Amino acid sequence: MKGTPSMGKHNKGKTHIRCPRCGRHSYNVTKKYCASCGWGRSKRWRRYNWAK
Amino acid sequence: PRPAYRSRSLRRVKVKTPGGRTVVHYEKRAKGVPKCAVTGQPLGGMNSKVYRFGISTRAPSRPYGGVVSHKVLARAIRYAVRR
Amino acid sequence: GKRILVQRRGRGGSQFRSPSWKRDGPVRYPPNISGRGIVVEILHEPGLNAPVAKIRMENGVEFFNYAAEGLYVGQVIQVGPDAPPAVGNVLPLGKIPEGTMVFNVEKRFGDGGKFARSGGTYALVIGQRPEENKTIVRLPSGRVIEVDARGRATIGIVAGGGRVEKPFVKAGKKYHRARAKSWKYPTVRGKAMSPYAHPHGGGSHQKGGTPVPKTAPPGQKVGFIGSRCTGRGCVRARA
Amino acid sequence: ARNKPLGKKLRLAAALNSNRNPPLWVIAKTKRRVTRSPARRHWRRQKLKA
RNA sequence: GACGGGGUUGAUGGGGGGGCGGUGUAACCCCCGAGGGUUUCCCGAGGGGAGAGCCGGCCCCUCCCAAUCGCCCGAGCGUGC
RNA sequence: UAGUAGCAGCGAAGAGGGGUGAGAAGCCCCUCCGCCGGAAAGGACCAGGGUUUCCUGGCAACUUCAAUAGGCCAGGAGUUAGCCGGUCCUAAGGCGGGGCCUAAUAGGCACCCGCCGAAAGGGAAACGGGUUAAUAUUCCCGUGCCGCGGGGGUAGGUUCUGCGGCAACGCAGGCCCCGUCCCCGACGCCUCGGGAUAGGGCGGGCGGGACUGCCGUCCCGCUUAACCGUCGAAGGCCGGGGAGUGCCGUAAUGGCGAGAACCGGCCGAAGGCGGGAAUAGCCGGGGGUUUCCCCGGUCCGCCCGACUCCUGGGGCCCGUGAAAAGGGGACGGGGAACGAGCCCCCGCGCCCGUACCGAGAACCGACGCAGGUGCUCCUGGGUGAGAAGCCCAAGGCGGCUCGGGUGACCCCGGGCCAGGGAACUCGGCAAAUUGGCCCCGUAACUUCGGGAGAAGGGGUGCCUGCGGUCUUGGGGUAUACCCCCGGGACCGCAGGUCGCAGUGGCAAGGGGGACCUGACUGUUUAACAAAAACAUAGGUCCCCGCGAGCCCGUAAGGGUGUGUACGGGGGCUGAAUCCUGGCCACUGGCGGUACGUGAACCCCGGGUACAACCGGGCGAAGCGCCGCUGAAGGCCGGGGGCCCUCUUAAGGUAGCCAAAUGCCUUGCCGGGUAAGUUCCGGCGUGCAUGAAUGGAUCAACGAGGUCCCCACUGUCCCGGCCCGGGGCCCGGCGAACCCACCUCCAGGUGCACAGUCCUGGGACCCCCGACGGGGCGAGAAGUCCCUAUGGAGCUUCACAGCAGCCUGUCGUUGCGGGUCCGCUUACCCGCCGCAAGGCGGGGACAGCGGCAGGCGGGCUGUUCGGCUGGGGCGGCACA
RNA sequence: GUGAAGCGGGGCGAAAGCCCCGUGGAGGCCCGAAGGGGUUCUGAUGUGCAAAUCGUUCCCAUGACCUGGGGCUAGGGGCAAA
RNA sequence: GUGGGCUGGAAUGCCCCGCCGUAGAGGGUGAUAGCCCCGUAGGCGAAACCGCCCGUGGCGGAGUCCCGGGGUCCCGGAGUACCUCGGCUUAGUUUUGCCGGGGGAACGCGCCGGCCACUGGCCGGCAAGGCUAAGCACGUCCCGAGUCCGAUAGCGCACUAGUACCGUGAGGGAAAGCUGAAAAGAACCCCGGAAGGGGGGUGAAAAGAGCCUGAAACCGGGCGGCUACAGUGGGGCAGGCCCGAA
RNA sequence: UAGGCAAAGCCGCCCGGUGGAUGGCUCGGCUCGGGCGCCGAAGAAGGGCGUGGCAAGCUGCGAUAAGCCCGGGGUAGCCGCAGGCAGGCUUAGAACCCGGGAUCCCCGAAUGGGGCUUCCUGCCGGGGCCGAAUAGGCCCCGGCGCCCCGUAAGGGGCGGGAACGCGGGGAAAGGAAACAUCUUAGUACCCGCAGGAAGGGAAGCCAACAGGGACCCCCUGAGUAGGGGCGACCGAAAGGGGGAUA
Ligand SMILES: [Mg+2]
Ligand SMILES: [Mg+2]
Ligand SMILES: [Mg+2]
Ligand SMILES: [Mg+2]
Ligand SMILES: [Mg+2]
Ligand SMILES: [Mg+2]
Ligand SMILES: [Mg+2]
Ligand SMILES: [Mg+2]
Ligand SMILES: [Mg+2]
Ligand SMILES: [Mg+2]
Ligand SMILES: [Mg+2]
Ligand SMILES: [Mg+2]
Ligand SMILES: [Mg+2]
Ligand SMILES: [Mg+2]
Ligand SMILES: [Mg+2]
Ligand SMILES: [Mg+2]
Ligand SMILES: [Mg+2]
Ligand SMILES: [Mg+2]
Ligand SMILES: [Mg+2]
Ligand SMILES: [Mg+2]
Ligand SMILES: [Mg+2]
Ligand SMILES: [Mg+2]
Ligand SMILES: [Mg+2]
Ligand SMILES: [Mg+2]
Ligand SMILES: [Mg+2]
Ligand SMILES: [Mg+2]
Ligand SMILES: [Mg+2]
Ligand SMILES: [Mg+2]
Ligand SMILES: [Mg+2]
Ligand SMILES: [Mg+2]
Ligand SMILES: [Mg+2]
Ligand SMILES: [Mg+2]
Ligand SMILES: [Mg+2]
Ligand SMILES: [Mg+2]
Ligand SMILES: [Mg+2]
Ligand SMILES: [Mg+2]
Ligand SMILES: [Mg+2]
Ligand SMILES: [Mg+2]
Ligand SMILES: [Mg+2]
Ligand SMILES: [Mg+2]
Ligand SMILES: [Mg+2]
Ligand SMILES: [Mg+2]
Ligand SMILES: [Mg+2]
Ligand SMILES: [Mg+2]
Ligand SMILES: [Mg+2]
Ligand SMILES: [Mg+2]
Ligand SMILES: [Mg+2]
Ligand SMILES: [Mg+2]
Ligand SMILES: [Mg+2]
Ligand SMILES: [Mg+2]
Ligand SMILES: [Mg+2]
Ligand SMILES: [Mg+2]
Ligand SMILES: [Mg+2]
Ligand SMILES: [Mg+2]
Ligand SMILES: [Mg+2]
Ligand SMILES: [Mg+2]
Ligand SMILES: [Mg+2]
Ligand SMILES: [Mg+2]
Ligand SMILES: [Mg+2]
Ligand SMILES: [Mg+2]
Ligand SMILES: [Mg+2]
Ligand SMILES: [Mg+2]
Ligand SMILES: [Mg+2]
Ligand SMILES: [Mg+2]
Ligand SMILES: [Mg+2]
Ligand SMILES: [Mg+2]
Ligand SMILES: [Mg+2]
Ligand SMILES: [Mg+2]
Ligand SMILES: [Mg+2]
Ligand SMILES: [Mg+2]
Ligand SMILES: [Mg+2]
Ligand SMILES: [Mg+2]
Ligand SMILES: [Mg+2]
Ligand SMILES: [Mg+2]
Ligand SMILES: [Mg+2]
Ligand SMILES: [Mg+2]
Ligand SMILES: [Mg+2]
Ligand SMILES: [Mg+2]
Ligand SMILES: [Mg+2]
Ligand SMILES: [Mg+2]
Ligand SMILES: [Mg+2]
Ligand SMILES: [Zn+2]
Repeated sequence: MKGTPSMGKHNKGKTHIRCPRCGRHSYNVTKKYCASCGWGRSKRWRRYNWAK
Repeated sequence: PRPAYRSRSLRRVKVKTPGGRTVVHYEKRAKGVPKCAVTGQPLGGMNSKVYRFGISTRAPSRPYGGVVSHKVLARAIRYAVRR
Repeated sequence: GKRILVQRRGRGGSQFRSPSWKRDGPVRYPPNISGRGIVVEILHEPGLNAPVAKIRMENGVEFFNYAAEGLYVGQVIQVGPDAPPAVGNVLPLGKIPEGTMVFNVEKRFGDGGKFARSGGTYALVIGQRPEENKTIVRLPSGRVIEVDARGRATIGIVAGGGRVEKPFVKAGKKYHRARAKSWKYPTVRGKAMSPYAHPHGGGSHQKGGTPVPKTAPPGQKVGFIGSRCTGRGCVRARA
Repeated sequence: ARNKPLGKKLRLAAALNSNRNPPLWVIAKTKRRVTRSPARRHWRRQKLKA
């Protein structure tokens, strides 16, 4: 059930929406901050040195 | 508004129109009537069906009106006259 | 991963917490009640172990107390040092005569009541030691303690006694009770798990554990925890 | 969805405005060098993450 | 694919007529029918008589229709031991 | 490979004629045929999708085939709101500022403040008809409603109060501001009486339609929104009354001097009816033109009736079934001289959503995917217990997007099969039997509930009459009974009669005996395990009096806890019933006077111009030692004479057994079979059974594992024939696996199992179908096994280490009096307070930081050698 | 479908009581659609319709029941009728 | 120099004749250009904005400046120096720096350092307060260079590349250059439903917009050899048929 | 007997189809050297959305939207990549380049408050509109963040930048042929904070009785002393020569 049948349940929900600061589809609506730029939890822009 | 009609919060009323169609009208349920502050029973004179807030209801012509029943008022007055 | 169930409880996850929003309020003495009041309601409170009385004082202050057995709606109760030791009255402990059954006993004045609050329980006033403002009471467990003589207790026994004598005949019945409480229901035995999940988990013939010392760290301190003894011999030595 | 927020609706509008191939006179002007647009998409295949 | 039969100088398939066979007695008509009602000329499940009726990837007979019009394959010559 | 597989299977499908067009089985129109119809299919619609919607045009690509079609392509267009939703409110919860914590933050949050948090909860106000290619409670017509504000009139007011009624309560009930209180908002599940409406039906009427062999039947229309008014069943209440020879009742429980009957009244649903409103809509008949006008009907009388709406009664809970915005009322305080909740009239109502799909082609699954999401919410007639199945409406579909021919084998899915009846097989697997309803009847056992649909026997269609029990209206003196007429439900009797078959299709239990096992319902390895595993109610033990116990956090602090021993936490056992033996040696835990040992600090001595350094003293927990503890982890044998005795303590009790536990072993004796390694019943020095490590134990229950019996059958003897789809052939689309090259047979040889080498034997070559013997066939760097000075996870009596807890010490640590007493102001704990600070308790303790010892697989890192007729055990052939 | 507590009537009887019939409507009750689950054929499929499906036969189906939306718990950590 | 002749569609090439050079770095132009053009050597230049340097100007202070004498009076940096314990670190070793717990100075007649501690001598200094140009690191960016690569290379990207696109997300991420000197981009006729085909044109050449060259695998056609009584590939010898121009 | 003489099939060459190798080309890359060096509440960087007559992307720009004004350079053409169809602009001096201005939507430190949708919404002050109205409602413009300095007026910090710099927190893999001290490494990475550079810098110094004379960076001292299961391996300083000099 974990494969194709369970993919059927990804048709209606969401974890992220578009972020007003960076524009990516990365704003976690439940956590209320952006997974990409950190908007909503960090006034500084999130970017780590381990990322190229 | 469709899941809102799947809940039973509104009455489902089936009605025929002058055009010959049978439709469903989703209508509000009645609000609860005023109750006695002591016994919790509905107060006389104010237990008419009301379907929205903001409608003035006339209380009976008695001290403390639509707050307690006549039975509670009379007993409380009897206690105070003695005391 | 590897943290055992007792260790996960302390994180305060939803499945371990008390749904206290299901109740009207804490059952405790307010700090400044005095005079006469009226029992205006007697209510079932979800998750509690006794019926609760709503009391209205003359100055309009309302508070919840556990209902004394025999208390009735409309009864006039008295609060304070001048109150006679009648059932439902709230008295300072230094004023309660010896040999009196009391409940909801404060340990220090103003803590709201700490002891003998479950249904059917009571505390006995054993003695008075007023030269240091202490009252001696026997608690439901049989332990004898000293309490602040200025603290408050209620006269009588807690209502709702005998609840536990009737069996919870089905699993479903305890399930509904647990949902009003904080208990995790149901429980899995330690020896029914694999070793990563419990000290008792594991072997081909699973076994319980011998007692751990009081100094054992969390995650090790399960089973018998620094027990004085176990079995029927411990009960016999207890007596 | 039937009930849209305007901000999402305006991003959908932008994708609708951009979803089209270069005009035929652009193909002529560039000697058939420009014939496709990267914004060209089909509603069933290339999904917007709107 | 092949094989076998016929191909108008012909009964090869169909049609039509006949034989033989399967099922079970159609329609119409006449009689009986427990009982009831516009009283005994109506209703009524059903039974009987005469007639079977339907059907055949089988046989015979009969040119009525169709086996037509057509499209192809095909040896032929040299040389040496 | 190969013009090959697939384009079958999941219970629908096409055909004729015409038109368009270069071209038509497939596009458009009609006719015929079929499928759904409580729905893979009709009606609505959330999320998600985002233009897929609509119009015009088109066919390079796209659609498992075709195409003139299209969710495709090109061009154009389309979504209209005070009353529909958002918006507002709070829920579980979340975020931000302050503060506290932090090396620090973008990390934490008990506290203070604010805000966010529901397109299914709460919550202002719109309905009907018409219109478009495409929007429709949004546009248009008609008729309204809500909020806020204003004008006029009126009641009322203008020191002071509204009037009526015994009362319940009734009635236009003045105006502005402020406060407080109460109520509504505001609530579960089960069950049963009552009232309606939607819908359905029957008889008559008017209009229209269907059919033609006979009859004359069959079908359709006959509708009525929101809103205004009025009426109001149950229930509750008021007045009179004043009852025990009782009296009044219900579907059921029942009610009454704690006030019954009875009489009169008050408040009071859904909904009815009038107004709206026939002028609309519908049906029928006409005339226009571009959707307009005219004419006729739109009726009479009954019945059923919800899953929709309303109401009341009863029961259940160790379960009690949200909150707030908002609203209503009352009770008060203040102000003005005016002025309403009534009537007429005027004004204003922003912002965002609104197309379409909503799924066997618009969502997710790479797809136009038999899955998943959503059958989420709704559904007419006949049969029927039924929202079952089957058939048919309303409405839709023939697009679960290949067509045709043939009628070999073989495969998949179905039907039937003489005689026998489990002889098949690990095994009755599969198949078959049984099957509904009514009557009669029903055993052992049992926890007295059950077992039970036990088992077993009988009946069942159609037709013709005659009855009964009710129900619903109307008419009879007529509220029940009785008579007459119309409709509805259910039950019975007599007679006639047909079939092989009457629960005739559809639908629809095979049954019985016994053992093991888990009491039961429940849960589980998403993708090989559904179980005897987990859980469970019940039993029992332990830690704990709350400033606790246990747990989380670096900390601030937190969970249990809005709690308090009838409680929180931690083990083990696993319903009930009869029971639960002996053992404290071991491994643990806990308690303990003395003694030995036991760290840092400290003290004394030596040493050092000072130190380093050396010796001693004191000595906490702990350990040693002594005790307790088995419903702690568990253990329960010999020898000797009920007694003694040995080994790490005791020496297997009650019971139970070749056990899911017995090797020997197909144990021995019975049962059952013609024949029984399984099964059942007994036996028991039992390799190696046994008591909450649970023993014994089967009532009830079982998709548990097993044996026997009846019935039954294509399981078999033993195979045959038939049906649908694959198959085969034709048309169209058109892959993949695999592939050094590519291989007739025999006997040898060879890295010991050759297509290719040797010696023989054969073969005219090519093509089709089939199969699965070979190609050590294809798939996958073998998981088995070993090796590597490779991992991971888990364990502990491994080597180490770190937290956590306990214990001493240094500091916090102050003040009086003689190591002791006291004190409070430090510090800690709780209450009140916004804070300031107050109250109470503890108190130089505790708590906290550093240092030191102990316990410490709770957690971290690692090591777990080699040789070896494979590894392992052994040995050391390792010096 | 069964028919607990409770409540009527009748019969036997000396008392207690016992028996029959009815009423009543309890239950992690029973048969069985929807819905949920996933036992068998070790059926079909197994370059699939599908990287877990389909048919058939089954288990539960008033409750420890099934299901939408919102919320909380995060990696040596969570959550676990295990 | 756009000079004469030749080839060529077109010359920057070849032959002959001239010229500049402080300029023969390099590029473009119908093929290879010192002199055709841009440029190069070299020289000149800014309304406005910005930067650097120089001269000059305005002002403020308590003599704070230079030299000599006198002093022996006053000042001169604290939880610091130092001791001890734990820990991180350092080459720092009985001896580096620091942090934390505990203890904790002196004062110029003093204090600190001189590789274990102390004592004496000698030598060197004045911690525990603050600032400081220049000379040094880097590459988003600008300029220059090159025994670097040349479209599967070189940055992932020579191009409508951090793009299309993939994942809930953190993140991940391609393929893809070339007509010709000039469009002279194929008129016109016939056929086809159309894509298109034939004829006929343009050009030096179809190089034809699917555009330079156009390999192999692979497939079609033609030609040579073999082909249904003979088991395959490779080598040598002998022969048949076919090719054998350079 | 062989030839005429041929099936399916095999080999070779030529032509064609397919394919896109090779070769040539290069407005791209890479490496090295030199320069230059901060932007932001006067609202940045980044993002979203819009913007062209026919315009989808890129580029530019911001409702004044491939652009507006002034000046200088540049003279006759122009309307970006981008070779089309139109219509215009420009000798009253355009295009283009350089300097200075104007405009500059929404989100963004984002700063009135929210934000599950880059959009919504409050109060106050001023203005406009609907309206009989001065009511009521609707709309427009401006102010309204936190923490601070300052008597106040007023002022400051916040976010970004390819790398480089300063302070703190801080591994493991691997190596040692196992492994723990150790190393890897004060590295990766994380948190904080600056500048065009940062940090350092003016003797409680180094030396040895002879004398140097702030600091940083380069060459050396030197893999020396020293640390280290004294193993693997780690590793200075003074002094000397320079850059520069305060
Ligand atoms: Mg998974
Ligand atoms: Mg979520
Ligand atoms: Mg709602
Ligand atoms: Mg409601
Ligand atoms: Mg709970
Ligand atoms: Mg297990
Ligand atoms: Mg463990
Ligand atoms: Mg342990
Ligand atoms: Mg164990
Ligand atoms: Mg999709
Ligand atoms: Mg096939
Ligand atoms: Mg069907
Ligand atoms: Mg079809
Ligand atoms: Mg049908
Ligand atoms: Mg049905
Ligand atoms: Mg549907
Ligand atoms: Mg369409
Ligand atoms: Mg169309
Ligand atoms: Mg399209
Ligand atoms: Mg809100
Ligand atoms: Mg529509
Ligand atoms: Mg009728
Ligand atoms: Mg009843
Ligand atoms: Mg719509
Ligand atoms: Mg399909
Ligand atoms: Mg129809
Ligand atoms: Mg076919
Ligand atoms: Mg048979
Ligand atoms: Mg047999
Ligand atoms: Mg056999
Ligand atoms: Mg079976
Ligand atoms: Mg059937
Ligand atoms: Mg079980
Ligand atoms: Mg499984
Ligand atoms: Mg399974
Ligand atoms: Mg169990
Ligand atoms: Mg028990
Ligand atoms: Mg035990
Ligand atoms: Mg025991
Ligand atoms: Mg025994
Ligand atoms: Mg037994
Ligand atoms: Mg035995
Ligand atoms: Mg057995
Ligand atoms: Mg034993
Ligand atoms: Mg056991
Ligand atoms: Mg045992
Ligand atoms: Mg047992
Ligand atoms: Mg079960
Ligand atoms: Mg051999
Ligand atoms: Mg081979
Ligand atoms: Mg074959
Ligand atoms: Mg291998
Ligand atoms: Mg492997
Ligand atoms: Mg080795
Ligand atoms: Mg202390
Ligand atoms: Mg301590
Ligand atoms: Mg370990
Ligand atoms: Mg070893
Ligand atoms: Mg070995
Ligand atoms: Mg060995
Ligand atoms: Mg049940
Ligand atoms: Mg299986
Ligand atoms: Mg199978
Ligand atoms: Mg297959
Ligand atoms: Mg069932
Ligand atoms: Mg020149
Ligand atoms: Mg100094
Ligand atoms: Mg590249
Ligand atoms: Mg190339
Ligand atoms: Mg070419
Ligand atoms: Mg030659
Ligand atoms: Mg040939
Ligand atoms: Mg920008
Ligand atoms: Mg903001
Ligand atoms: Mg900054
Ligand atoms: Mg490395
Ligand atoms: Mg190593
Ligand atoms: Mg290793
Ligand atoms: Mg500098
Ligand atoms: Mg500096
Ligand atoms: Mg180092
Ligand atoms: Zn963001």
